[PDB]
Amino acid sequence: EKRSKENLPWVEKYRPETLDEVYGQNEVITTVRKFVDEGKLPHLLFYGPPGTGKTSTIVALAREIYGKNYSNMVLELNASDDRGIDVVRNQIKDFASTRQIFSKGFKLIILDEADAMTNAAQNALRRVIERYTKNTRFCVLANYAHKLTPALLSRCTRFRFQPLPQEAIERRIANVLVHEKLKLSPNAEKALIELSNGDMRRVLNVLQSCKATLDNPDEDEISDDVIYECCGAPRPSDLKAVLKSILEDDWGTAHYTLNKVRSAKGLALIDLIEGIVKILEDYELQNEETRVHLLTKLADIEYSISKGGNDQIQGSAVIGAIKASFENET
Amino acid sequence: LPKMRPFDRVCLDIQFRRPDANSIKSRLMTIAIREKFKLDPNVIDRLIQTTRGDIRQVINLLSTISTTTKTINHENINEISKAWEKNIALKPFDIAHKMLDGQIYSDIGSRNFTLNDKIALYFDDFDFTPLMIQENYLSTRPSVLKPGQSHLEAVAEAANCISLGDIVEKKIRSSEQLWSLLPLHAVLSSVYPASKVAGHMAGRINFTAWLGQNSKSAKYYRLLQEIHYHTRLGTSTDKIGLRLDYLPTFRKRLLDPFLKQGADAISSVIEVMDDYYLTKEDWDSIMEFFVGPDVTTAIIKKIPATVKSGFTRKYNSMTHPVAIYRT
Amino acid sequence: LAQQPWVEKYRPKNLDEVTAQDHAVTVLKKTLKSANLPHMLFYGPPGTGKTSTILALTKELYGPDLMKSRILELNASDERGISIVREKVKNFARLTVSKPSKHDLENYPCPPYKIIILDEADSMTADAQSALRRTMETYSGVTRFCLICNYVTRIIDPLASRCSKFRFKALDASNAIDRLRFISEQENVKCDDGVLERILDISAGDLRRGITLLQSASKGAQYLGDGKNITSTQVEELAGVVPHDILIEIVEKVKSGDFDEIKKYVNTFMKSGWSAASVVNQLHEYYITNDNFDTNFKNQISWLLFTTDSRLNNGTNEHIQLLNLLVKISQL
Amino acid sequence: SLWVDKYRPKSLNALSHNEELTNFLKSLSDQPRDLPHLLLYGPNGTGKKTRCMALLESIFGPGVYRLKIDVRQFVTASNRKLELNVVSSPYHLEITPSDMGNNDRIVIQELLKEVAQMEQVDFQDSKDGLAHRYKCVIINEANSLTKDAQAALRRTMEKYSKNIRLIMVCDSMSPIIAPIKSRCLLIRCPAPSDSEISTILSDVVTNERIQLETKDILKRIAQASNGNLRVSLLMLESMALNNELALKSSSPIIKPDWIIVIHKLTRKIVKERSVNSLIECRAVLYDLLAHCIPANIILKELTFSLLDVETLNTTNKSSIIEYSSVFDERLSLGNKAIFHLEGFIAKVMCCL
Amino acid sequence: MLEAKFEEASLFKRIIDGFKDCVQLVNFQCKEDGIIAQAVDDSRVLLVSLEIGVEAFQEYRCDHPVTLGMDLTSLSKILRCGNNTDTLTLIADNTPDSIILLFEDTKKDRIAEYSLKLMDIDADFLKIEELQYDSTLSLPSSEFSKIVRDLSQLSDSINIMITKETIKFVADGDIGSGSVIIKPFVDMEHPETSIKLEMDQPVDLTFGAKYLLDIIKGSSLSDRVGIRLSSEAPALFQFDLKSGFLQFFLAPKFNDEE
Amino acid sequence: SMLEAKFEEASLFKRIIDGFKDCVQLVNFQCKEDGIIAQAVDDSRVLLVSLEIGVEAFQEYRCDHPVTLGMDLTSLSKILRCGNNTDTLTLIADNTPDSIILLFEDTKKDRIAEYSLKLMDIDADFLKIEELQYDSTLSLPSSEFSKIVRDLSQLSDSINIMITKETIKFVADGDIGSGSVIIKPFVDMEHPETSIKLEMDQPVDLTFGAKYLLDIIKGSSLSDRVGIRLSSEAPALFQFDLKSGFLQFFLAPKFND
DNA sequence: GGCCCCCCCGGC
Ligand SMILES: Nc1ncnc2c1ncn2[C@@H]1O[C@H](COP(=O)(O)OP(=O)(O)OP(O)(O)=S)[C@@H](O)[C@H]1O
Ligand SMILES: Nc1ncnc2c1ncn2[C@@H]1O[C@H](COP(=O)(O)OP(=O)(O)OP(O)(O)=S)[C@@H](O)[C@H]1O
Ligand SMILES: Nc1nc2c(ncn2[C@@H]2O[C@H](COP(=O)(O)OP(=O)(O)O)[C@@H](O)[C@H]2O)c(=O)[nH]1
Ligand SMILES: [Mg+2]
Ligand SMILES: [Mg+2]
Repeated sequence: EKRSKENLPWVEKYRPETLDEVYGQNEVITTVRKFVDEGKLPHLLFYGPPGTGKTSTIVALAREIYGKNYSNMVLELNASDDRGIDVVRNQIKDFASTRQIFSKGFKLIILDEADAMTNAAQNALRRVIERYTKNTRFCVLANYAHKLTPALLSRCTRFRFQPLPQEAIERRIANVLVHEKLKLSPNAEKALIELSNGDMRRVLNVLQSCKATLDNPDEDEISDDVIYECCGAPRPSDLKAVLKSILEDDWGTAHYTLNKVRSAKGLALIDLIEGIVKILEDYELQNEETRVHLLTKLADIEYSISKGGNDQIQGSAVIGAIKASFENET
Repeated sequence: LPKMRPFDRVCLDIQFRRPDANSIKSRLMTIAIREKFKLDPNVIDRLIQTTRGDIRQVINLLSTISTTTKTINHENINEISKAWEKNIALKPFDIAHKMLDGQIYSDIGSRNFTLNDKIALYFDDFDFTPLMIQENYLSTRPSVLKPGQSHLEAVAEAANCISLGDIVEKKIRSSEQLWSLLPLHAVLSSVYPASKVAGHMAGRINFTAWLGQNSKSAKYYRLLQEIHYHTRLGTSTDKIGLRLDYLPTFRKRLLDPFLKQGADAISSVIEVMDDYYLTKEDWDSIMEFFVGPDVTTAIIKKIPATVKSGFTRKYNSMTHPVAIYRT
Repeated sequence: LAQQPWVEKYRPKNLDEVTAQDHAVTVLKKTLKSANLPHMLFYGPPGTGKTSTILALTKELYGPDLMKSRILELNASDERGISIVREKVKNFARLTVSKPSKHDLENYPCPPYKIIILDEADSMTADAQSALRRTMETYSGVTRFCLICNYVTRIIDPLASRCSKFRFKALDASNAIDRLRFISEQENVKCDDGVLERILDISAGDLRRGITLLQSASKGAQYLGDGKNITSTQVEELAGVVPHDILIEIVEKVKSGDFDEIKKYVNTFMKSGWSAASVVNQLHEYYITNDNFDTNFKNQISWLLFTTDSRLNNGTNEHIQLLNLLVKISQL
Repeated sequence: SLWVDKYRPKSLNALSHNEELTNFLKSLSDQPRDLPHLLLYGPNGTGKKTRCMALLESIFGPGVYRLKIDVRQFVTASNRKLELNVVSSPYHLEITPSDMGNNDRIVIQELLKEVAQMEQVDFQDSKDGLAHRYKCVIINEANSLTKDAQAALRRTMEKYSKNIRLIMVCDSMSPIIAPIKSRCLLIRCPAPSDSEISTILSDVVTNERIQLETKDILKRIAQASNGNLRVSLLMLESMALNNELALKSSSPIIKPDWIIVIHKLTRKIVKERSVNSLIECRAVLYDLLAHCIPANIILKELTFSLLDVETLNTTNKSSIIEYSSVFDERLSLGNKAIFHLEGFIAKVMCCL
Repeated sequence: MLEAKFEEASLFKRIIDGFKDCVQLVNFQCKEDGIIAQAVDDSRVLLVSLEIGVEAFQEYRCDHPVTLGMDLTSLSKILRCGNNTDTLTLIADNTPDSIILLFEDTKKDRIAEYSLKLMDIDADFLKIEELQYDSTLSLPSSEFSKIVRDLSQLSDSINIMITKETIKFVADGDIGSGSVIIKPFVDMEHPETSIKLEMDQPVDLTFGAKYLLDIIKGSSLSDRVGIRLSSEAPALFQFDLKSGFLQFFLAPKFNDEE
Repeated sequence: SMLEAKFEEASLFKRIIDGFKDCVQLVNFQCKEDGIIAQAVDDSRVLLVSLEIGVEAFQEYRCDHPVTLGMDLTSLSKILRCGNNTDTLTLIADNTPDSIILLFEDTKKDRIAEYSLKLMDIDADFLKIEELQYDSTLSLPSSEFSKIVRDLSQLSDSINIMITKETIKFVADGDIGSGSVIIKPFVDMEHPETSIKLEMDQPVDLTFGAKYLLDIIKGSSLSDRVGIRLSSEAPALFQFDLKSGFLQFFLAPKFND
C-alpha cells in the first residue's frame, strides 16, 4: 500500500486480521479454532456466496497458525494466477513434498476461487492431497459447488458460510461508526440492512458513499433519505403508492403516478419491480394462477430489461401484467 | 474410420466376424474340464451374448469366476452376465435407429431405458446425433401419437424443439463456451423430438445431408464473393444484390445472344466482360448459380462446340484488363 | 475547436459540468480531499456521461502531466482475454506509482494510487472477469479499478460486490435542459419556445442524440439562410418521427379490422423508411394515453407491445413484426 | 455497361428523387469540417450508396470516384490467414467487414484503428505533403456486423472523432445496438415514388433509343418494383433485350428464378399438406439455400406469398404471420437456417 | 532497345530487398537518365521513392522512356537463384510482355539469365517538390540496427528528436523507457563510422516500431542512412545508392494530447 | 542523484544476474552504505537466493539513504542484454524512486544509453535466515560439484547427500538404475584450489530435488569453490564466494516418509 | 533445452 491505511477503501481498510473479528460465522469460527488449538486440522472446503468472509477467515487462520510471517510459509493460488495441469504437477507437488524454509511447521496451500480451475487439475490434485496429507493440508474456497469434481469434494470437509445475520452487520456498523466518528439513524440502519442482502462489502461501500455525501460529517447524522439519495433506490413509500395506484386506480392515473414517481428522483424500473415483488410476496392471495402469472410475467419483464429496450413500454407492461394477474382474484 | 481411406483399394480386405456360440463350445468345454470347474453348456450362449464375440473376454471371465466359484449353472449366470456386460458406444446410425424406436418411450420401455440412458446414448456421439435425428425424424410411422394427435402436428412440435436446440447449440459454441448446456442440448435436439415421432422406420436410415449442402453453399458464396469483387468497380450493390438482381440481367447479355446469333455474339460478350472485368471462369461461375426453370446446364451443353471453341480462341487471343492485382 | 462535432466539442472537462449526476459527482469531489477513492462500477443507459465523468475525475485528480503515467484505459477495441487480464492488468496494477513533480504536488492533490478504467466491461467474458477478483483486492493500496458498463447484469456478482455501484440517471427535459440551452447560446442557435424540450423528449435520456439533433437543425437553418427560428416540425422530421396524420391513418386501418387493407397499408408504409421502434413507441403512447379504450384492451395491448419490442430488440425484420403487431391489435 | 450503372448520378445536383433529402445533404456538405458520423437507413435499392457518393463528391473533389481494390491480410488467434478486399480512394475508404463473418471484429480492431491513430501522406493538392483533413470510411452493411465489432467501434468513433469519420449504410437499424445509434446522425432515405421511377425509366429509354408506344408500360415496371429502382432498371433492360429493343403492351413482367421457386413452394404447400410434401419442401429449401439465397429473404417472401393466397381466410393468415414473426426471431438467434424454415413450414401446414 | 548492365547484381538485389516489405507494386520509369520509381503505400501513408542514375550501371542505354509495372516479389524470386558476382542486364523489346534479365558473367559458364513477366500498374503524376526541411543528416546503419532492435522490445515508438549536437532515440512503454543519444563522432582511421549532420530548427517526431524495424531489415542495402525531418512535412528516411538513392516518406503519428 | 553505483565492467553485474535468473522471477534489492543486498523466493517456495555485493566491487558507490527496489529479473536481464559488454554500467536512483536508471557509457565514443525500468511494489522482509551452528560444513571445487550433480541427475530426479566420518556420499536412485559417488576429504599443498575440506558435528542424511540442484550449480561461473552446509531441521546452504560479496542458495530438503 | 505450430476434447 501507499502512505497509510486511511487511504484504503473501507472494504479493504476494515478487513479482519484475526479470527475474533469475523462476525456471523460463530459455528465455523469455533470449529476452526478448536481444530487449530489441538492439532487436528483436516482439509477444508469453504463454500459460500460473495461477501461472507471466507478469504478473511482463511487468512486469519493462517496468521494464527503461523504468525506474522505467514505469507512466506503458505502457498496461495487464486484465479488471478495460472493454475494448469503443469502447475499442479510441478509447483504444488514440490511445495507439498518439501520441508519448510524459515521455520519448522506443516505446509499450507490455499486454492482460493478453485471453482475456476480445469477438471484435469482437479483430477491431478487428488493424489497430491491423499499422498502428502501427513505434512500438508489443503483449503479450497468456492462460491459454486457444481464446478468442483465429486472426487475433490469427497476429500475435503465442507463448511458453509451463511449470509451475514442482522446482529453481525449491526455490530460491524457500530464498530465502523466508532472508528469513523459517525452517527446513523435507526431507520437508516434498517434500510442499510434491508438493501445489504447479507454482503458486508455493500455495507461498507454504501456507508462510505453516505459519509462522502454529508456536508459535514462532524455534526451530521445519516438518515434513510441520505442512503436512498446515494444508492438511488426507491423509497418504501413510493413503492407502496405505486402499487396502490396500480391495484385500485385506473390506467391513466396509474401511468401518471408511475411517471411522476420515476421522474421525481430518477428511479430505475428494475428496482421498482424488485420492490413490488418483495411487497407482493407477502400478499395472502386466494388463487394460485394469479401468483403464477405475476411471477412469470415479471420474470419475463426483468429478462427483457436486462437486454435493454424501451422503458415506457416496459413500465406499461408491468402495470398491465399486475392488473391482469390480480383480475383473476375476482 | 476416415483415416483408413488411403487403404481403400491397395490391400486385400479380410473381414473377421464375431464367432458363433457353436464354434467355441468344444474349446470352452475342454478348458472347463482341464481347469476342473463345472460349466453348464445350456448357459454358454449367454456368455458370448455378454462378451459379444470376444473370446479373450469370455476366457478372462471364466478364469476370474473359477477362482472362487467352481460351478457355472443357471443359478448364477444372470449375476455374472449383468456384472460383466460390455459397454460399447453405438454408431450414429445405430443411435438414430435406437432413439427413433417407440418401445423405449412406452410406459414399460421407459422403466428399462430411462431418460439418463437416452442422454448417454446421445452423448456417445454428440457431434452427429442431432443431425441424424433431424434427418431421419420425417421417415417414421409413430406409435406414441396422443389420442387425436396427427403425424403432422407431432412433426411440427419436433421441428420447433429442433429449432430451440439449434439456438441452444449456437449459444453453446459462442465466445462464452457454455459447454455446461450440453446435457440440455441432448433433450432439445435428440430426445424430445424423437419422443414425439418414435416408432418404426418407413425406410432405410439416411445419413445427414446437411454437411454436403453446407459445403456447396460455402463454395457458392466464395465464387459469388469473387465475382462481386471482380465487378465491384462497375456495379453499385452487394453480393446479395448481385445474385438476386444483377445475374439474370447479365445472363440476358452473356448467354442469350449465343443462342440467337450463334458465333456472331462473341464480340459483344467480350465487350461486356471487358466493361465488367469478367473472365471465363467468372462466366462459368455465374452461369452455374441459376436455379429453378432457368437452369443453364442443358442450354450450355446444347451450344455447338464450334461456337465455344471460337469464343475461347477469341478470349485467349487478346489482352483483358484486370480489376484486382495479386488476388 | 471548429473542426470537431458538437458532442465532442462540448464534452465535459471538469466535474462541475456534469448536470444530473450529482449523487455520484459529489462523492467523487469529496474523494479529492478524502483520498480514499474505492473501486467504482459506473452503470446506466447510453449517453449519460460515464466516460466523460471518469475522464474529468482523472484529470482533476492527476493533471495533464500525470494523466498518461497514472491511467491505464482498456475498452472493447482492445483484446481483453483471460491471458491479457492475467498478464498486462496484473503487471500494471502491481507496479509502483509514478513520482509526481513539485509542480503537480503543488497544484494537484496527486493521490497515491493509479487508476485502471475498464470501459465496456459488459463485453468481457466471465472467465476473464473472474481473474480480477484477487487482483483488485491485493493491490488496492496502489491501484484502483473503474468498470464502466451499460448492462449491470453482465458483471459477475463478485466484481459487483467488490466495486461500489454508481447508477447514472436518464437525462430528460427536467434535468438536462440547462446544458442544451447553454450549448445553444454558445452556438448562437435561435429556436422557438419548447423546441429544446421537444428535442430532449425525443432523445429519451440520451443527451448525445439531442446534441446531434440540435447540430443538424442548426446546420439546416444556416443553409436555409432565412433567419427564422427553428420550429418543432423540422426537428421531428430530422428525428425520424412519424407524422401524426400517418399515425391516425394507421389506427383507423387497425380499427377497420380488415386483414388485406392493413397488409396493403403496411406494405405502402414500409417504403418510406420509418423505423419500427419509433412506430411502436408512438402507438404505445397513443393507445395508453387514450381514454376511449377499456381496461382489458389496454391490458392486452401493453403485453402485445412489450412482446413486439422484445422481438424487435433482437434484430429481426421490421415489416413482419409491424404487420403482426397491427393484426393483433386489430383483433383486440 | 448496363443502363443501371451507366446512368448513375455522380453529383448531388444530378439526383432526380427525394429533393428534401438532397437539400438536407447539401446543407450537411455546406460546412463539412464539423460533419458528425452518419448512418443512412432505408429500403434497399433506393440510392443510399449513390447519395453517399454524391455527398463525398460534394465534400472532396470529383476525385472521389477514382477507386482501387487492394488485399489486406489478417491473423486470428489460431494463426489463420484471412484475406479482405478493401476498396479505397485517395479521399475515402470503403470496407465490408461482414465478409469475414464472426471475424469482422478484427477489421475494427486492426484496420480502422491503423487509419485513425495517425496521419496520411497527401502529395496532391497540398504544399507540405501531409493531409490537412479527415478521412471518410464507409462500412457497408453495418447491420450485418456482430455485436463485438460494434462494441469495439464505440470508442473508435469517439477518440478519433476529428481524424476519421464513419458513414454507415444499412437497410434496417434493428441489428444495430443503441450505443452505435447514439453515436451516429440518423438519415432516412425514403424509396422513390412511382412517378419518379417512371420519369427515370423514360429518360433511360429516350437516351437509349428504345421504342415505346405508351408510357404506361414503364408504370407497370414501377408497380412490379415495389419502390426499388435498381430492380426497375434491371427489369427494363431485360424486357428490352427480350423484346428486340421494343416493349409491347403484351410484354410480361420478368421475375427472377428464386421468386418463381418460392411461388412454386407456396402453391405446393397450400395444395398439399403432408409429411412427404414437407420432405419435398426440405429438398426445395436445400436447393434454394445452396445457391446464395439468404434465409431471411426466403422467409419474408414465403410469408408474403402465403398471405396473398385468395383461398385462405383471416384466421389462417393471422396464424401464418404469427408463426413467421416467431420464426424470424428464431432465425436471428440460430445458425441452421433450414432447422427453422422447416419448422415454420410445418407450423403453416398444420394451421391450414 | 534498353539495357542496364550492372556493375554488381548484388547491388540491385539489395536495392529491391530494401523496400519489398513496404510496397509490392511499384512503377519503374526507365529513362536515359536512369531508373525512377514512386509507389504509394496501400494505406496511403508511406511513399516509397527510388532512383538509380546512369553512373551506377556499368553500361546503361535507352532509346525511348518506358514505364514497367513489373512485380517485386517475382523480382526477388528471380534474383535469389543467381550467383554473387555478375553483371545483370535488363533487356526488353518494343512491346514487352516480359523482360529478359541477362545474368552475364566474366566467365562464359556461370550464366543464369532468366525472364520476368511484366504487369500493368497504373502510375500517377506524383510530386516530391522539395521543402525547407529543418534537419538532415547521414549516419551508418549498424547503429540503426543496434538501436531499433533494442528499443522495439521496450515500446512501439522509436521517437526521433534532432537537436543541436544531439540525436535522440526515445521509446517508452509498459516495461519502461529507453533513450539513446548519438552525437557527432569522427574517426580519422575509420571515416565510415561518422555522422554528417546539418540542422536549422529543432525537430521531434514520433515514429513506429514496425515501420522502422522493416526499414532496418532492408538497411543492408546502404551502409549509411539519411534522415530528413521537418515540422509540417512527412519526414523521410533515405538509403544512398551508388549514384541515386531510395527514399521513404513516412507520415508522423497523430498526437491527441497536443 | 541520490543513489549512484558505478561498476568497473558491466559484465561484472551481468554474470551475477545471470547466475540466478533461471530459478527466481521477482527480486528485491536493498541498497545501503555497506553494500547491496537482495533476496528472492521462487514460486514453489522451495529455493531462496540471497546475494550480497560490497562497495569494493564498485568503482564509485554513493548511497545516502537505504533504497528498496522491486524488479522483474526477466526485464532486468533483457535490459542488460540490450547493453553492451564493454561499456560502463551505472545504477542510478532518486528518493522514493518510481524507476531505476541503468546508464551505459562508452569511453571510446560519445554514446550514452539511459534505460529506465519501472520499479515494483514488493513489501517483504529478509528475516536473516542463517543457522548459527550447522551440523556439518564442507568446501570443494565448483566444477566437481557440477559434474557430480549432472551425472546423478541423469538417473533420477532426487539426490541424497550423506555426511559421515571422513566421507561424503551422493546417491541417486532411479528407474534405469542407481548411482553412488563417495569423496573423502584431503589436502593438497601444490593445488590448494582442488582440495576438499569437511568439518562435521553429527552425521547428516538429506534428500533434495535434482532440478533445484541443477539450477544451483549454474552459478559455478562466479567462483571456483563452493561451500555446502548441511544441518538437520534446517535448510541446506550452498555458498559461492564472490570478489567482495557472496551468493547463497537455501534449499529445503524433501520430507522423509 | 526453448519457441512455434497443429489437432483435439469440452456432460455426468
Ligand atoms: N464475517 C465478516 N466480518 C467482518 N467483515 C466481513 C466479513 N465478511 C466479509 N467482510 C468484509 O467484506 C470484506 C470482504 O470480505 P471477503 O473475505 O473478501 O469475502 P469472500 O467470501 O472471500 O468473497 P468471495 O466468496 O471470494 S467473492 C472484508 O474485508 C471485510 O471487510
Ligand atoms: N452528464 C452530461 N453532461 C454534459 N454532457 C453530457 C453528459 N452526458 C453526456 N453528455 C454529452 O454527450 C456526449 C457523450 O457523452 P458520453 O460520455 O459518451 O455518454 P456515455 O455514458 O459514456 O455513453 P455510453 O454508455 O458509453 S454508449 C458528451 O461529450 C457530452 O457532450
Ligand atoms: N436518375 C437517378 N437514378 C438513381 C438515383 N438514385 C439511385 N439511382 C439509381 O438506382 C441504382 C441503385 O441505387 P443504390 O445506390 O444501389 O441504392 P442502395 O443499394 O439502397 O444503397 C443506382 O445504381 C442508380 O442507377 C437518382 O437520384 N437519380
Ligand atoms: Mg475472497
Ligand atoms: Mg462512453
